[PDB]
Amino acid sequence: PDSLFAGLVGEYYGTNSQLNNISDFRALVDSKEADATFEAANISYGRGSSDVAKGTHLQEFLGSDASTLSTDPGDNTDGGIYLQGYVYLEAGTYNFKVTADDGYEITINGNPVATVDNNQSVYTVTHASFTISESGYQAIDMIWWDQGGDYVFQPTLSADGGSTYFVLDSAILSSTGETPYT
Ligand SMILES: CO[C@@H]1[C@@H](O)[C@H](O)O[C@H](CO)[C@H]1O
Ligand SMILES: [Ca+2]
Ligand SMILES: [Ca+2]
Ligand SMILES: [Ca+2]
Ligand SMILES: [Ca+2]
Ligand SMILES: [Ca+2]
Repeated sequence: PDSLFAGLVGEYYGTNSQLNNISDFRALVDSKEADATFEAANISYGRGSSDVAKGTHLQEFLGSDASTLSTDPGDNTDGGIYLQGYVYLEAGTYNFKVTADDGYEITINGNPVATVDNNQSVYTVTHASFTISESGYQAIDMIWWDQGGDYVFQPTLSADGGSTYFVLDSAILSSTGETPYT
């Protein structure tokens, strides 16, 4: 039985190897069990300095979500998160606008909808639009990492052609696709 909460299932992975791109972080995820798990209920993390994977920087980055950490990871030089679950979206057109250091990839129903496949200091990208064909809980996953230095991750979403954007949070997230009443 998987817990039902208004958020995505979060895993944190640290490493002392360099993370240069999405493939490197995905390989880290594949290589071992998560260094910590958490509930990602308010996906607006950071900004901070001096390496996400050091000290209590992960706690600071995750903020409101850090109280669900399964453990306090030890130090690493590099690290990132893998989030997976569901997001309620009505049928229609949407686009992400993501602020991040370093890179990331967001997929919905198996299709990438926001990608930065490299390291970068803090930068905001307005991504291309995508469509949702059927209203309901859509499958979503995210990866984000920090190679070192500063770190931030805020993937906002627009339903109105880029006029307004919202953070993905407990209003619309579900860990299993069932309706949360939490
Ligand atoms: C600490 O500053 C940032 C770092 O966070 C980013 O990963 O890579 C950038 C270039 O090294 C740095 O300027
Ligand atoms: Ca794993
Ligand atoms: Ca720590
Ligand atoms: Ca915060
Ligand atoms: Ca590094
Ligand atoms: Ca960084």
